[PDB]
Amino acid sequence: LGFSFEFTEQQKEFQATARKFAREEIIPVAAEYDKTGEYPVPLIRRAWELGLMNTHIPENCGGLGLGTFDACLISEELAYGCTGVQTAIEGNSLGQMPIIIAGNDQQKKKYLGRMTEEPLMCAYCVTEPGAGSDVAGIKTKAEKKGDEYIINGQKMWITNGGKANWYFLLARSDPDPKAPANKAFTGFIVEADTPGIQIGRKELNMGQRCSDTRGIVFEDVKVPKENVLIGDGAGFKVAMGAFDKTRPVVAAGAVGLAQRALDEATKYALERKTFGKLLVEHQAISFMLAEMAMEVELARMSYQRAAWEVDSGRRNTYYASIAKAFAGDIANQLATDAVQILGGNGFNTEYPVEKLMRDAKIYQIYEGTSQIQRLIVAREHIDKYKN
Amino acid sequence: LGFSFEFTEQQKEFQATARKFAREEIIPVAAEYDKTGEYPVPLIRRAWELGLMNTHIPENCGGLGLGTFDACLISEELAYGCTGVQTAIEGNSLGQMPIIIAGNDQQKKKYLGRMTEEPLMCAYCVTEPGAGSDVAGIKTKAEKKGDEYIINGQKMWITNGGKANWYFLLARSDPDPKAPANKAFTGFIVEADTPGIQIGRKELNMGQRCSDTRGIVFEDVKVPKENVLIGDGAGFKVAMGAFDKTRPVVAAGAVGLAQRALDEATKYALERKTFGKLLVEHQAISFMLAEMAMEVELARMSYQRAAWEVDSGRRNTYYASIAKAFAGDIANQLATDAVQILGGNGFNTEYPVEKLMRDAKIYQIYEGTSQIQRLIVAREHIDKYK
Amino acid sequence: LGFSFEFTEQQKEFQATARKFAREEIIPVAAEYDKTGEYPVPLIRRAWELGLMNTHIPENCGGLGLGTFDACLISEELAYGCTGVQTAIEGNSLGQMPIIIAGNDQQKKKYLGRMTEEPLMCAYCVTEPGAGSDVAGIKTKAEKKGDEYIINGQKMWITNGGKANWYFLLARSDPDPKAPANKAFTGFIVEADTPGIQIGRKELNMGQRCSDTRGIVFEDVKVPKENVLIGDGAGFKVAMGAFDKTRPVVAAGAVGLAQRALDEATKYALERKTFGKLLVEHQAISFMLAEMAMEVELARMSYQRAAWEVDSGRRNTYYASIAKAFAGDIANQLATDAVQILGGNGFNTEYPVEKLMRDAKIYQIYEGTSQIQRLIVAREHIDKYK
Amino acid sequence: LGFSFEFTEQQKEFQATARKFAREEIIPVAAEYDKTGEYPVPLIRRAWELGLMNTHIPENCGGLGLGTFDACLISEELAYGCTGVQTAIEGNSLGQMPIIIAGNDQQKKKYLGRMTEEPLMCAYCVTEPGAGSDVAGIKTKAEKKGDEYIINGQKMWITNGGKANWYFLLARSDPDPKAPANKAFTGFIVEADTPGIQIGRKELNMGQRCSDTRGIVFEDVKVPKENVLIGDGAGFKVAMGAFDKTRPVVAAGAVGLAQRALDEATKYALERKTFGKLLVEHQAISFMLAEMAMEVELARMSYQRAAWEVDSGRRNTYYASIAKAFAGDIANQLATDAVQILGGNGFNTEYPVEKLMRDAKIYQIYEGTSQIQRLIVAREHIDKYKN
Ligand SMILES: Cc1cc2nc3c(=O)[nH]c(=O)nc-3n(C[C@H](O)[C@H](O)[C@H](O)COP(=O)(O)OP(=O)(O)OC[C@H]3O[C@@H](n4cnc5c(N)ncnc54)[C@H](O)[C@@H]3O)c2cc1C
Ligand SMILES: Cc1cc2nc3c(=O)[nH]c(=O)nc-3n(C[C@H](O)[C@H](O)[C@H](O)COP(=O)(O)OP(=O)(O)OC[C@H]3O[C@@H](n4cnc5c(N)ncnc54)[C@H](O)[C@@H]3O)c2cc1C
Ligand SMILES: Cc1cc2nc3c(=O)[nH]c(=O)nc-3n(C[C@H](O)[C@H](O)[C@H](O)COP(=O)(O)OP(=O)(O)OC[C@H]3O[C@@H](n4cnc5c(N)ncnc54)[C@H](O)[C@@H]3O)c2cc1C
Ligand SMILES: Cc1cc2nc3c(=O)[nH]c(=O)nc-3n(C[C@H](O)[C@H](O)[C@H](O)COP(=O)(O)OP(=O)(O)OC[C@H]3O[C@@H](n4cnc5c(N)ncnc54)[C@H](O)[C@@H]3O)c2cc1C
Repeated sequence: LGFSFEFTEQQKEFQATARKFAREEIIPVAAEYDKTGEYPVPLIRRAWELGLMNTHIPENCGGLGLGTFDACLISEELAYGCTGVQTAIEGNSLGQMPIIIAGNDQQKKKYLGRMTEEPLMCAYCVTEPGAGSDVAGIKTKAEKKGDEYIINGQKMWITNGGKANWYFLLARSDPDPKAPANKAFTGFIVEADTPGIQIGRKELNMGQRCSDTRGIVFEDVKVPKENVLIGDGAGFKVAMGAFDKTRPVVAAGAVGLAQRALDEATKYALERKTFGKLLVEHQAISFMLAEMAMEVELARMSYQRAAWEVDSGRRNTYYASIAKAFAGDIANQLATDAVQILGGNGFNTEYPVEKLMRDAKIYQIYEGTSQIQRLIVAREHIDKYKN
Repeated sequence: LGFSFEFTEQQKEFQATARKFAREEIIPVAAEYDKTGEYPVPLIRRAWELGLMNTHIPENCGGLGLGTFDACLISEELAYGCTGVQTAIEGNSLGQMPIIIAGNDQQKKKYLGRMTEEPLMCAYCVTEPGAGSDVAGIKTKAEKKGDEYIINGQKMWITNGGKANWYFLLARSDPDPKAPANKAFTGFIVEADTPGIQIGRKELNMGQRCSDTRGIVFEDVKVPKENVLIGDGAGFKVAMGAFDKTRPVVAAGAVGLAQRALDEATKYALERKTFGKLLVEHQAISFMLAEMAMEVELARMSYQRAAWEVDSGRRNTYYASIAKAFAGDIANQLATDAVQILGGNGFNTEYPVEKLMRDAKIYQIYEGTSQIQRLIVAREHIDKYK
Repeated sequence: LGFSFEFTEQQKEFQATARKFAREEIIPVAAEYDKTGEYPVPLIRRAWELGLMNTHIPENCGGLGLGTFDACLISEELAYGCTGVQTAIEGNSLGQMPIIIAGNDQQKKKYLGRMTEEPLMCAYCVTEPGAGSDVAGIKTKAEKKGDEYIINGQKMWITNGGKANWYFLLARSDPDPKAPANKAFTGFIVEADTPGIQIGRKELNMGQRCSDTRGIVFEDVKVPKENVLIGDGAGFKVAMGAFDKTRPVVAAGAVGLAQRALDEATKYALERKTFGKLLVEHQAISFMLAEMAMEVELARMSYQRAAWEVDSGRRNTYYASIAKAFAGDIANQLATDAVQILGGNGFNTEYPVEKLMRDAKIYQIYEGTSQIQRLIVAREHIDKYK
Repeated sequence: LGFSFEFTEQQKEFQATARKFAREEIIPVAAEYDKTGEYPVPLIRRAWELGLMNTHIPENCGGLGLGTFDACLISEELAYGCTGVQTAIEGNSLGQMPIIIAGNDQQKKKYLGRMTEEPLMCAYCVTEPGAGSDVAGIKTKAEKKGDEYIINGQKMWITNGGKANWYFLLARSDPDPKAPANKAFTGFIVEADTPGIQIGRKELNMGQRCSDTRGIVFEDVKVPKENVLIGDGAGFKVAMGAFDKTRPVVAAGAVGLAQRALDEATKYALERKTFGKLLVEHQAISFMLAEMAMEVELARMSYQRAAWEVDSGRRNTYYASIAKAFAGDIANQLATDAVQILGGNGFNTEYPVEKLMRDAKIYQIYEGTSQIQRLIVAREHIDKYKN
């Protein structure tokens, strides 16, 4: 067999559909959605109709049953158009992943099945105002009371928080402070219409402005025991396990934004003249473009490797964290270099690059910060070492 | 003789006044001005009343007669509060500089003197839609017709463009395409109320949102010959010469923003706990803060050196471009590191750091981009060896 | 089909053979060869015996007929042991490549066939004292005189220069100064025993000290017309074309050195204690190692991509230059970080890391400098937009 | 009062003497000393005769009584010639500093006075095979036995280790493992001819090859109580205090090396032509040179600031560690950039730049590693914000 860097024919078809959608539908309206902060309902509904959403849902639940490699290639194309739109769409896959990997047949048919019938959204609730990077520090409480659990806590920065039909929620189920992380938490599926759920205001962030991000308070929220993933205490492994499939998709989003910044900068450098030459003819500008192209290519291969590893049935933690760390860093470098190449125009809102700079910063923060990715890569590298 | 890194007592007093003003008056309202994009008239008027504006105006024009070193120390304090507010105030010094260095007695008394009597603004017009870095590429035309020049052209990105009482304007006066840059341009003082001037829209930029930045159109604008700086063809040297005094001030602005980012990140890192420890206790975070402190200290000394050089009566081109290049780069690095240290909160508009990231990017672009600063440093550096 | 990051079974067997050879035979003697600068004849002979040399030689010439991907995986394992030894071995592939890609059957059987029978070395001569990066600037002359060419010129920095059985030589064949690069040069195969070939001293470089690097002068050297690759004027395309297959192999060498630096630093960090903890327990050290691991992994995939592209029958210029630029940079960053992690011991010659720092620098210079790789990437990138 | 970046007339005279010596005497022989590793006795003796060595010794001990600023300006000029030669000379100041700052009149007259009479060397012994960065981890024992201390332990990497007339030595005097660092150690002046001191082989390092660096064993070495600096347990503060005056001098050494790399690269770039132009005309090369010039200028001001701080009577820990961290980093960047600009010639030993790359690495390691400098700067910075 051997190495191959060629997509299958089906993958080329998915890529073509996602690219056409991003170019014809997302790009022409993304600046307006970023200005208004309006949730991009028409684009989400069109992505759903084109089969570009909920791609991991198994075929037996009415889904496409695609793998992580397929989700990444779609995600890169959507992100090229807008990561605000792509984050809303990807948010569904983040909420669904714990059910896909740890749900029983009933939970999958009920909660994933509904997503294949209508363009509903879902969300995942882990982060709290007091703890984000430190998942083992979460304080939202889950207490078993007969055939149900009572949830009390506050979650923060929830993507699709105000639009979700249901949430994946991680809560502390063991009151013992000495309980190890792998036994202390429970993962739940929570219907959004449950009494006691209080959704907060839309948060106003620097970037991905059309994505919906909110705080949510859970006050004595009743959850049936049938909505527990695996069982009491299995929450940490379910939530951590879901990153193997989602982290390469997030890295692909950063790559799409980076590719957009590179394309905008190159096209501008081929039109703008200074000192009697096109910008591409000034060696400092050509060297920047060369370095930007090197970074995009290497970041793309990093997510492709992480996606192929998990699709091959292997744990991909090391590769997925390398991809998230590297793609997150280079999306930020490319976005500021693209603003730089456009000069005064680059700093201006009528040009498309300043939005990319505002959007890119989230890739060093959400879904495991740059520092957390380094902590993971360090642990995996040190564990792999042998004389 | 001998090195010294201690301010004079008068300089400590100016620093204290500017610091108190930035911390008590600018900081509490800067987020609201960034949200609305409203021109910060009350703050500008208060800075003017406190003697923090137009500092280079000579004492014989009713000014304070301070030097570049004094302007920088004030600029750093104001920028710490908000670079949108500081850029509006600094814009006056950018417009005034060609008059201070090249104006005759009448031009200085008339145009600088009025600034000491009322909190008027001024602006400088060099950049055009077609040329910014390439000053020798400007196409705004100045045609001599008797005792006046007729100006035709469009200028772009002018700080205080819609608020200025008058402009410094650079225009091409030699129609011959083979005319060298040192003979082809003429610098003018142009009153903003002159018929034929059309002030454009407020440009909506990523950062420094409360600063007024506008395109300005000149259609058959009549300028008296008495408003020419030095003479026909001296424009390029006047405009280039003005950077010696303004470039260290722009670098000081970047330093103030960088110091603000460092302070916000350090204070947050002493309050936020993760994995059972304050962020400062995680070595990666302490190393980040140490590197950020190193960069701010070095960038501050870079502008101090460039300012002292010009105040000492030496050309400071090499030091001023090192300061602008380095301070511009580190303000950007520090602003993104401060957003990083605050995490999710850092990305949010209720915290002060994302504004710093949006504001910082202009320091790599305006008043000579990062690339242009490197071209200047290389030329000055290489000149020492040949 | 679809993507795959799994080697073939045959590739896993080659990797195992090369790894065992590097770890058991190269590593224990590499420090001694670096100290003496002795040409590593016993290791070269063992690599030849094991089938780890001249891997691109076609099966019809008695060779293994392996592709670029196979050559890269072997190169990475050898380089991990020592890039001085790996450069001597790789030097054979550099000299053979123009014959592999552009030789006729006679040239291939004669010159490649002899390499499969005995562990002979060969070399490639392009660089001159006056031109290295600028291949179109070469001045070595080739004058056609009946059925032979007369070569006159000086070549510089030739790997295996004093050990080669034959050379690939690029010379200017068109004396017209207006002749374009694609018509001005001719590529030749030159027997090393030809009268007129004068070998210089062994150059003493900072790193890869056991590799043989020498200047070579050709004084009225007679080369038969049957030794011309393709024909008069085809030299530039032959020499440029050879980089498609060799550049990923050079990048793989840089990755091997980088992997060795990472492994030596990690082993040390798992043994050395400071402040009551192993070095790995200090977050700054663990962050370092994480970044070093990220860089090695990405650099490895970059050469694997470039090697697969050319093996699949596509021009790989863009991917090959990305790989050489990135792997060359990271080998240098990793080697200095490894010296850093070992502290005082790292700076000392009894530890293995200072040799890695000295060896790594060549990867930013030979086989197309870091700057030249960026010029190539820029040209290939921009070409996609028109 | 008011800032000034102008040297005094006396400082311009010292600079001129040191520059003439480095350019006429050090530069022409530095490559030979680097090749042979021979200790540069003729250059050290000439530096001593010119008044360029032991500059901090007070005038009442027969010394020049110069400050840290004066020592830095001299150090930069010598380092430009060769940091191997400059480290041997600076080694004297490292050994003398604890006596200058903490010695009593008798100790200063005896140990410093002898250095003003003959070009003797001295050295400082803190580092051990088991601990370098972690000074509080040193295990060399000093057992008080009446009127003397018995020393047992091994020191490693001692500059001028085999050439010293006497050593400053730091040893653990409190056997209690719970003793805090500020009470556990004692600093001594130890005559090199004391029975029980065994000097190891010359260590062969990558760079500064002509500098003498050795391991030293102290086996039942008797040190009189009159040779104790301050008293029992004051060792840690004496050793740490000495860095305030020595750290800016080490940073000045890195700056001299960096300035040499920049000069060699610029001169070459003005002569070498490629693709029809001088290297300076290729924008990537001019941008490199501009960035190298920026770094050298900033690193020079960082040590000048740290030196002025201590000379003005202030603790300069924060500025000195910024200078050592920054100058150490930029000497390494400039040396590799100078090798790069020279191309194949740069990698070759007949050109002067590869020696600079090998020499530069020590500036990130000795006299407090890059990491240790960051730990110091972090502590100094962060503590200012605690209320
Ligand atoms: C727009 C947006 C959308 C998001 N979407 C979701 C979502 O849908 N669901 C959800 O559950 N969460 C979501 N999050 C939360 C996100 O995952 C967190 O912001 C992130 O994990 C960081 O946590 P934090 O903000 O609490 O920062 P903190 O954990 O407080 O960290 C602050 C800083 O310290 C660093 N740091 C922390 N611990 C260490 C350490 N041990 N060593 C070194 N450095 C350290 C971090 O890297 C960071 O730079 C989102 C966040 C944003 C802003
Ligand atoms: C908010 C704002 C306020 C400003 N205020 C003023 C003001 O008050 N008055 C005024 O006159 N102007 C002002 N300017 C204009 C500013 O000076 C220009 O934006 C700047 O000089 C860059 O010119 P440009 O935008 O035309 O970019 P360009 O000159 O088009 O350059 C585009 C890019 O190419 C690079 N580049 C250009 N030439 C070269 C070269 N030879 N080699 C290598 N790289 C090169 C640049 O560095 C940049 O990255 C302001 C700009 C902004 C955005
Ligand atoms: C140990 C060793 C082994 C080698 N082996 C071989 C071999 O076997 N055969 C052989 O033919 N050659 C070989 N070489 C030569 C090698 O390829 C050259 O050293 C290299 O191509 C650079 O050429 P140069 O040294 O002439 O540097 P130059 O071309 O003089 O370049 C000097 C510097 O300027 C930069 N530069 C040059 N032109 C530009 C430009 N247009 N824009 C921007 N930057 C530019 C370069 O990147 C470099 O940093 C070897 C070299 C070494 C040191
Ligand atoms: C040529 C030479 C001359 C010298 N001259 C002298 C001399 O005259 N006298 C003398 O006493 N010593 C001298 N030294 C010793 C020098 O000071 C030490 O090498 C240096 O202090 C580092 O200590 P170490 O080598 O034990 O490294 P270690 O302390 O083992 O550290 C190894 C690595 O880990 C890092 N590290 C260590 N602790 C931490 C931490 N807490 N957090 C993060 N990173 C950490 C270090 O920065 C380094 O990268 C010299 C060294 C050399 C090589």
